[PDB]
Amino acid sequence: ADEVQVAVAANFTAPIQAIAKEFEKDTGHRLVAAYGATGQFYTQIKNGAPFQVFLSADDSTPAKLEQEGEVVPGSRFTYAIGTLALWSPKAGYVDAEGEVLKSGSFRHLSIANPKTAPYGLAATQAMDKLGLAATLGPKLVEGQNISQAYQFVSSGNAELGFVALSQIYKDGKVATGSAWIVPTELHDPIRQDAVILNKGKDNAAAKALVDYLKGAKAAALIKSYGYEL
Ligand SMILES: [N+]
Repeated sequence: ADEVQVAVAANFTAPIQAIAKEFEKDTGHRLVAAYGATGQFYTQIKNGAPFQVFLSADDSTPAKLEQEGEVVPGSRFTYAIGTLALWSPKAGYVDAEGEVLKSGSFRHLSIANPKTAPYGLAATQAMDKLGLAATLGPKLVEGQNISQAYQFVSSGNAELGFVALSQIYKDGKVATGSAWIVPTELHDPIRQDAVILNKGKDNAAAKALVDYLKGAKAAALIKSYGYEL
């Protein structure tokens, strides 16, 4: 039973580690994961990489690799859908329906740059749908990615941030601080897509992993880590 080398967006580290234990216990395939930012794997796969499967934190980068013939054509699918959360490390700062955001009664709001970060785009889409973009604009602090957006609500001076639910979840619930989980109607789906790389075209272990991700056991872990299927 061969191993499968997988490139995993760091957003998805904890779930793939849990999936890997079950995947190996149930199939004998050993899962060898590298973790990093989506763009780091994009540059590597373009330049030549050993992976047979790539789990992106977006859907545009797998699609670009397909357009470039660098991964198996037709292999792209959505393995997880991210969830956007309004979060503070302060207990009880964020009320259950997010009225703290909707009032505008706060000093700074941390977000990711929408041009490059899917969880940043979700935030700006939600603010636009609520009519809050212009009046909250002066309070925004923008980071390059969702990791920076989350860190700033902790080590920087923002009381609120639009973060990935997966950043604040443990064991199926928000682990610390306080959050408002943004309804799906307020933004486009935060699709996280996977592809099989040219190297994995005829690799049974690659196909087994990708289909395992589409199964019921994987779905249950994925939900508990803060995603939708
Ligand atoms: N929706």
